[PDB]
Amino acid sequence: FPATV
Amino acid sequence: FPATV
Amino acid sequence: GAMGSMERASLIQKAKLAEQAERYEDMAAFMKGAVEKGEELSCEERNLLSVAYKNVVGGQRAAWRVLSSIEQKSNEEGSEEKGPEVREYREKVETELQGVCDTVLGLLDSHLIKEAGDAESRVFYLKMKGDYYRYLAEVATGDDKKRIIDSARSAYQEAMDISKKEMPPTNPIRLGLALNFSVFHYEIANSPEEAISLAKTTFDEAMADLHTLSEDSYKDSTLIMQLLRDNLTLWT
Amino acid sequence: GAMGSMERASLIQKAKLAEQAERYEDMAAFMKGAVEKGEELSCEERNLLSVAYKNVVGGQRAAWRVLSSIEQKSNEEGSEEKGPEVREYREKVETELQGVCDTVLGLLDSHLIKEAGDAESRVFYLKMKGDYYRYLAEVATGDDKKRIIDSARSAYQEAMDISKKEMPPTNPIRLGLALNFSVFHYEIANSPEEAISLAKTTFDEAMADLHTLSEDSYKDSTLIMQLLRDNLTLWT
Ligand SMILES: Cc1cc(C(=N)N)sc1-c1ccccc1
Ligand SMILES: Cc1cc(C(=N)N)sc1-c1ccccc1
Ligand SMILES: [Mg+2]
Ligand SMILES: [Mg+2]
Ligand SMILES: [Mg+2]
Ligand SMILES: [Mg+2]
Ligand SMILES: [Mg+2]
Ligand SMILES: [Mg+2]
Repeated sequence: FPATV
Repeated sequence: FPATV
Repeated sequence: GAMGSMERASLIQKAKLAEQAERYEDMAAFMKGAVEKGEELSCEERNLLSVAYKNVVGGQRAAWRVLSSIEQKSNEEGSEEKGPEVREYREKVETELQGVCDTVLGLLDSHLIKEAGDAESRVFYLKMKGDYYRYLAEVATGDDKKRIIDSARSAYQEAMDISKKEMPPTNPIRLGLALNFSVFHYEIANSPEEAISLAKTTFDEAMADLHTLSEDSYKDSTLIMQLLRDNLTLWT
Repeated sequence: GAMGSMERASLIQKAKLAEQAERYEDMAAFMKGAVEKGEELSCEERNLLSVAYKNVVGGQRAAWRVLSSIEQKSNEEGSEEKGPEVREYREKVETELQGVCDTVLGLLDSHLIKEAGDAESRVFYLKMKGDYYRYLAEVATGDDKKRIIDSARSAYQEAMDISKKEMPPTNPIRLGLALNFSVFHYEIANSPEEAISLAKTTFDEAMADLHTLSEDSYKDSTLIMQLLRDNLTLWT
């Protein structure tokens, strides 16, 4: 999965 | 801590 | 509210203790109680709220993905029928996830967003609104799926518009908003080119503003810039 | 029982799904429902039950230790008073932990132990009884603390007596029982010499019986033997 914050 | 199972 | 009898300051203190103990469900319950006191949240308090629910929903999302994958494999050609249990249990986790998202969105709508006038608070809450609609969209399949996606988009867009007017391009809230909206474009809206363009423009505009920052602010901003670059590397 | 309407086989299947999704609270609820169907448990089912509750209570124990440490530091000389919140929250986690232990002990007493006649099942359940009384003892401070410790000891001792009569010294249930009873001696009963003697004798008697085993059984037994050696290294 791609990075999120 | 010591090991337990 | 089960937290109605506990002092606001005690709820905040216990949220911090719950974080140290990695008890994120408790931490989220304490912060929900704090929000329901009706006062605005400070920056630290907003971050306690977001950390708590991000960890709770992150665990639910990870579990939903495992179960969805098992369910999809149970539904392929040549698979042996295993009965309704996989679907039922995936649905159970999904309903609990939707409940958490509805709870967060309810806090934002009653009444965090409407009282948030400063950019740092309003952008933070609108980002959260976009994020929790995004988590709803990840599991959505029915008549309202397009409206769920559009609710995420609308919240992210309002946050973006404010952030571009009121915050420098290195502001970590603005950076994290862009990171997440870019992921929304890639994974939810089926707009990979928009996702890549947003990540690149965000990264480059932040790069050009790093010279204005202290060492500690530089560390905060470059951390998120590295996540933008990580996604760009995944996508190109 | 909220699981009363669900088929036993469906509860077992969902416990396995919950394990894959790392949803151990759900996994424990499903296995409690399965036990409450009233039938004896197979070896696989007993291990699903134990894995589920071990993970739940392990998280509670880790959180309790963090909070207890904070509480002890808040109570030292020169510390600034922070109010009742640390104690209250430690007590909340402690009460939830005690509730989980009481639930497991209740399942064992109604009626898993009394129906368990084969050594593999009876030793497994008595080990679990010792373990959950041990977890109660870790947090106990009141009039019943000595009785809690003695309940753990008594369950472990009965399990040991059966295991020595009915199982080879490499049997993994027997090994794990000895490992845990040795930890009981060291950490609960303030008997470090007994702990070390038990770990050493268990290890040496298993070593001498490894020659009888297949490759797969050898792997199972040597894994636990390494834990015995790890503890001996910690303690000597
Ligand atoms: C950003 C952040 C995260 C926090 C946490 N996980 N507890 S506290 C915090 C903060 C913010 C502003 C001023 C002081 C502390
Ligand atoms: C030991 C064990 C642990 C299991 C698990 N964590 N799911 S299943 C299992 C077993 C035991 C006996 C026969 C077949 C499977
Ligand atoms: Mg008050
Ligand atoms: Mg559904
Ligand atoms: Mg643009
Ligand atoms: Mg039936
Ligand atoms: Mg107590
Ligand atoms: Mg002896």
